[PDB]
Amino acid sequence: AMLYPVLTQSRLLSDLSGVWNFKLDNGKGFEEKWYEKPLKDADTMPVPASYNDLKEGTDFRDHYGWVFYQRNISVPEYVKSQRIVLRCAAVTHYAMIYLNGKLICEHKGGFLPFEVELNDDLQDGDNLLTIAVNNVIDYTTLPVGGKAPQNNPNFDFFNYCGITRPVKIYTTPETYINDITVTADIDFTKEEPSAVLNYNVEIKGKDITCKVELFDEEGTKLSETEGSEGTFEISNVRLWQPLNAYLYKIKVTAGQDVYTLPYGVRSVRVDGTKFLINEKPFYFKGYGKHEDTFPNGRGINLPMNTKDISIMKWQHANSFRTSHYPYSEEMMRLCDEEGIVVIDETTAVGVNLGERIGTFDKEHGVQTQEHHKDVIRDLISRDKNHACVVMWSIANEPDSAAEGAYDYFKPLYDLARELDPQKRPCTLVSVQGTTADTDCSSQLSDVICLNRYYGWYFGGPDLEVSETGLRKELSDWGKLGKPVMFTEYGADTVSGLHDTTSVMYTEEYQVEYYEMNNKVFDEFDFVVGEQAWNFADFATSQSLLRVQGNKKGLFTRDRKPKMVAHYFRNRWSAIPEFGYK
Amino acid sequence: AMLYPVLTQSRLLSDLSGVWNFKLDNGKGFEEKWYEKPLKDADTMPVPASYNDLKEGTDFRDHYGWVFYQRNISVPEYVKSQRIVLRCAAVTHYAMIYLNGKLICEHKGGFLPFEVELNDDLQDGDNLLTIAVNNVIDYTTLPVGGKAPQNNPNFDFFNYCGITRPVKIYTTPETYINDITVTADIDFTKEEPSAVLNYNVEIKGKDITCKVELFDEEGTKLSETEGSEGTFEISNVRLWQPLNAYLYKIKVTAGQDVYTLPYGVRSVRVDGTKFLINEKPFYFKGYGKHEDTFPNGRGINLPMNTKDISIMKWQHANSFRTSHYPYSEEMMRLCDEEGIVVIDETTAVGVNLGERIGTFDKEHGVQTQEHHKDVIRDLISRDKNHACVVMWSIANEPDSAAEGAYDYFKPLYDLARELDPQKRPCTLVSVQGTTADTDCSSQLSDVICLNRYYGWYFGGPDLEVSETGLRKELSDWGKLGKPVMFTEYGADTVSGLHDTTSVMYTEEYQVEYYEMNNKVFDEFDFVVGEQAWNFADFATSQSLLRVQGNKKGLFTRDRKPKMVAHYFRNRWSAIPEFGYK
Ligand SMILES: O=C(O)[C@H]1O[C@@H](N2CCC(=C3c4ccc(Cl)cc4CCc4cc(O)cnc43)CC2)[C@H](O)[C@@H](O)[C@@H]1O
Ligand SMILES: O=C(O)[C@H]1O[C@@H](N2CCC(=C3c4ccc(Cl)cc4CCc4cc(O)cnc43)CC2)[C@H](O)[C@@H](O)[C@@H]1O
Repeated sequence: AMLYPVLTQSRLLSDLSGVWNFKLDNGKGFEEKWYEKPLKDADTMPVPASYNDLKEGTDFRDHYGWVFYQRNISVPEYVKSQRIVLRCAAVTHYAMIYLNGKLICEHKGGFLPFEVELNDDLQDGDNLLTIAVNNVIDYTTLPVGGKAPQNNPNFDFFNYCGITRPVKIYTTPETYINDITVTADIDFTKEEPSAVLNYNVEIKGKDITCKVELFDEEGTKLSETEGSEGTFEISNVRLWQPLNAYLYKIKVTAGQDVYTLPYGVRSVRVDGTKFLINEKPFYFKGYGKHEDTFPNGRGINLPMNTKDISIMKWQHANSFRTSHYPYSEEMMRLCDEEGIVVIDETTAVGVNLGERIGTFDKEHGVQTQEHHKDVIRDLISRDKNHACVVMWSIANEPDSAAEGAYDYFKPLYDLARELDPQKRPCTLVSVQGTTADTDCSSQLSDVICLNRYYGWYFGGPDLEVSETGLRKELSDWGKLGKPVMFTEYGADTVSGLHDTTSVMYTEEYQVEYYEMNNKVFDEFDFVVGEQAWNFADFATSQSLLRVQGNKKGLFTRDRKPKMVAHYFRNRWSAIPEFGYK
Repeated sequence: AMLYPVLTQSRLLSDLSGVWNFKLDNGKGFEEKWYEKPLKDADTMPVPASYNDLKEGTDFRDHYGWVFYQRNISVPEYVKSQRIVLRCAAVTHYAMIYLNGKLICEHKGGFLPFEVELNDDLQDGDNLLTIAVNNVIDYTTLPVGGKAPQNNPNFDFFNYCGITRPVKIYTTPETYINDITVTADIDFTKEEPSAVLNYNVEIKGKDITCKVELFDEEGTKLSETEGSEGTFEISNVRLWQPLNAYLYKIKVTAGQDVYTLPYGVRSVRVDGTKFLINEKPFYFKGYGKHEDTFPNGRGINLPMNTKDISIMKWQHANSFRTSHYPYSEEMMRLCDEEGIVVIDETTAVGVNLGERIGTFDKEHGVQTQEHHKDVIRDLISRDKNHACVVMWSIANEPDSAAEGAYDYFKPLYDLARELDPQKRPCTLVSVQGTTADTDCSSQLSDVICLNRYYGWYFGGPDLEVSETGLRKELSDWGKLGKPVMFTEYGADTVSGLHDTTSVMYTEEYQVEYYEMNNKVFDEFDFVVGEQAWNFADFATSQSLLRVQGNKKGLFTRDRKPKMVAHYFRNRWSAIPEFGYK
C-alpha cells in the first residue's frame, strides 16, 4: 500500500532533492563501509535523476555495479512526536538505505515506490543518509538482463540508473490513513447518469473515528459519511471523460490525520470487439512513450511531462502506454487532471529467449515470476484509483507463444484481476511472430495488443508486399472476436533526412509507412486503437542497428515535430474518441 | 538579507513544487478577484518553470500581462509554534502573493529571492495560495523593455516568465539566525599559508547566546567560538582554488536555531594588469552562459547545471559569467563545490538607447537607477559568501559612453564596493563601439570587460580586415594599465552546416573566427581572460537576424558539441589557470 505523499493539515512533506554526495563503487566500497563515514573524494550528483549522462566519459555512463548516494538529514526534535517516513518514489534498480551506518531498508524494483520508518534510528542533530544503488540486470530482474564486465539489457532502451524519482520525508499521526480505495457504479440507464461511489479506508496504529467528505471541481462540499466504509449518491454526476476530465475531491478525516484524493467517475468495459469507456465505443489515439529526456535519462521531469501532454492535445491524441515500466506518480495524476487515457504497464520486459535454452526453462530460464507478481501487486496498489488507467499490461513482448508461457502468465493475470478493485481489462503486448492460434494472450487477455513492424523489420522497404502481410495477419486476429489494437508500429527516421523518392530512414518514408499501416487498420472494425512507436526518440545501448539511439519517434528527443507528427495530427483530428467504429 | 533555506535540526523545508493551477489573465482577472475563489477553468502548470513554452500556440508563448498561479497550502497546527516563512527563489518579473484573498507580499525583480511571513494570515485547514505574475517590461524594469500589445525586450533573449525558481516553506524559532557573513585574511607570507576568518551573526526576535563551530571537508571539527562575532585561526588552511575547490563547514548554534554554511578560503586582488586569485596570476577560461533550457525556459534545471559543469571540466574551462541576470542559488553553491570561477552579474541589461532621446535623459529615459541599486543590494546580500564569485558586473552593454552615463553608474559602483564584505573587483560589460577614452568603465571599473564581435557584426566575413581592427582597439585598451578580458565574442553557427571553403554560419567559419580573435588576444599580456559567447544556443525573440534563436553557442541548446567546442577544449587544455601570462 502506497499513497502519494502530499501536503495536508495533518502531514508534512520535505523534498530531499538537490545535489547529493556521489561516489562510484570500486568493489571495495562495501567492505570498507563507506555508508558510515562521509564519501571521501565524493562527487556531485543531483537527485532525482539518472546519473549515467551527468558526467563525461564512458566510465560513468557504462558503470557496472554500485554507486553511493550520500546526504545530510536533520529533523527538529519538536517533530519527533509524529510518524517519520522516508519515501523513495523510485530507485533503479536495487536500493539499500543506511542511516548513520545501519542498513534500515532494502528494495528490489527500480520503478515503484517504497518507504521506511525513521523514528527509531534517527539521531539528535545531523544524520548521514546513504542510499546505495545497483544497476545489474539478469534473469532475476524486471526488466530482464541477458549475458554476452557490463550489463547486456534484454530490452531496447538504455539502462539508466540512480535515484530516478524524488526522495521525500513526510509525517503522520500515530494512527494514520494507510490506504484508500474507491470504486464507482454508474447508472447509465436514467436520462441523466447518476453514480454511487464506494470507499474503504484502512487505518493503522493504536486506534477510532473516521470521517470522509466529498467535494467537487471548484471545492464545494457535496456530502459526508462516517465509518471506515461507506458510499456516496451522486445525482448529476460529472463523468471523467477522455480529453474532457473532471475530478472530484475526497477529504477523509481520521483521528488526527487528513488526506485528500482526486477521483474520476468513469466506467471501463469490453464488449465483444468494442472497448467501452462510460459505455461508449472508444478508439485509442496515441503512442507508446518512454520516460527519457536529456540529460535526465530516466529521471523525473515534470516540465517535459506538461509539454508532452501539450504536444498530445496539440496532435489530437488521447492515450499512451507507460511503455516497459510504470511511470512517475506525478505523470499519472497529471493524466487525471488533463484527461489522458493510460495503459499502465509493468517492468516485465525482456522475458524472451551447448544448446538453445527456452524462455520458461525451469532450471536455466527466467527466474522472474515471483518478483513479477510483486510488481503486479505494487503497481495496482499504487494506481488503482487513477481514472486514467483503463487497462493493465502484464508484460511487453514476452515469449508468449512458447512452452511454459501460458503456465507462467496465468497466475499473473489472475493476481491482476483479483487485485484491481475496478476489475479493469488485462492484456500483454504481443511480440511480432505470434498468431491468434499460438499466442497465449488469445485466451488470457481481454484486449489483443500487437507490436508489428510490417514495412520496417518485416517487409521494408517494400510497403506493397508488407501490406498484404499486415492484412493477412490482422484479418486472422479477427477470429477471436476480441478487441484488437496496435500498441507499437513505426520506422526509424533521422530528423532532417528528406527525399522526393523516399528511402528508409527519411521523413518521407516514415509517413508512407504509417499511411500503409493505417490504411489496413481502418479496414477492420475490431481494431479499437492505434498507438505508434515511439512518441519521441530515446536512448538505447550502442549497436549497428541503433543510429545514436532509437529514432522511431514521431518527435525528436527534444520534442521537435518530424513530418510524421503533422501527418498524425491531421489524421487524429478527423478521428473522434468515441463512435469511430 | 537572504540565506539559502536548507534542512537543519532547527528548521524545516517543504518544497511546494509540482503541478499548480494556472490561468492566463484576461484583463478582468483582478477586478473579478480570482485570488479568492479557485481558478475556474484552470489549467496545469509545473512549478518551478517558465510557462511560455509549456503549451502550444503563440497566445501562451507571447502572452502580455498577468498569469495566476494557484495552489493549496496546508500546515499542521503543531508547527504553528515556529516561525513560518514563504521563500520565493524567483518570480519573473513582478510577483503578488495572496493567501485566502489577502495580498500578503509584493516584489519587483524577477531573478532574486524574496520571502514573507505566514504565521498571522494562515488558517486551520486548507489555504488558497495565489501567486500572480506579470511579464511587462519597460524603462522602469531590469532588464529594460522598449516600445515599438506585446513586450519589446531591449535585450537579446526571450522574455521567459513565471515562477522561475522554487517556492518553498521553512520554519525557524522565534529568535533565529537571520544573516551571516564571513571574510578571510590569508597570510601568504609563511611557507605554509595560514588564515584567519572573521564571522558576524545577525539574530532577530525576542533575544541571547550564540555559538559557532568550524568543520572541514570530511566533517571533522576544528575549532569553536562564542558571541555574535569572532574569528578562527586556520594553520595549514586548505585554500579554495579554481578547479581544485575545498569548502569548510560552519555550524552556528544560536539559541534554539542552527544553520550550516560552506565557506571557501581564497583571496581575490587586482594588481596592475594581473587578476590575482590566492595571489597568483589567473586567466579566465570559459564563456557567458544563460539559464535557458527546453522546455523549462528560464526555469531552474539542476540536472542540466551538473551536465554543464561536466561539459566545462571536460572542455578545460574554469569560469563563466551569470550573463544578464543572477543565477539560481543552487548553481552558485554548485560552483563552490565544483570550483568554478563565477562573475556575478545583475539584471541591468538594456540600459541603452520628434527627436532621438538619450539613454540617461532625466525625463524621457531609463528610470532604473533606484531599482538598479536594490538589485546590487540584494545580489551581494545573497552571494556575498560565495568563494566562487570573484567579481561583480554592474550592467551588461549599457550606454556607458554617453552623457549622464558616468553620473548614473558612480553611485552604483560605490554602493557595490561599500556592500561587498570581501571588497571584490567591480566592472561593467562594455558594448562594442566604446573606447578606452570614451568608456566611463575606464575609471569606474577594476577590470575591463569587452563585448567585441570583430569577424561577425563588425568585419565579417573578412577576418583579415577584422583582425587589424581587433588589434588596433585592443592595443589601445592597454593604455589604462588595468586587466582586460573579453566577456563575449562569437559567431552564429547553425550546427550541421559545413564547408571546406567556409562561409558565415558554418561550423568551419565559427572555428576560424575564434582562431583569429584568440591569436590577437595572446599578443597582449594585459589580457587576463577569454569568455566566448555563448556556452550554448538559447532562445530569443523572433527576428530576421535570429535563426530560430541565438546560435552563437559552442554547444547546441541540448548541450551537443559543435566543432568549435572541440577547438576550445584543445586550446584550453594547453592553457593553465595560473601563470599563463
Ligand atoms: O522495434 C523495436 O525495437 C521497439 O519495439 C519493440 N521491439 C519490436 C521488435 C523486436 C524484435 C523482434 C522480435 C521478433 C522478431 Cl520475429 C523480429 C524482431 C525484430 C528485431 C529484433 C532484434 C533483436 O535483437 C531483439 N528483438 C527484436 C522486439 C522489440 C519493443 O517493445 C521496444 O522496446 C523497441 O524499442
Ligand atoms: O551579439 C549579441 O547579440 C549578444 O552579445 C551582446 N550583443 C552585442 C551586440 C549588440 C548590438 C550592437 C551594439 C553596438 C553596435 Cl556598434 C553594434 C551592435 C551589433 C548589433 C545590434 C543590433 C541591435 O538591434 C541591438 N544591439 C546590437 C548588443 C548585444 C549581448 O550582451 C547579448 O545579450 C547578445 O545575445
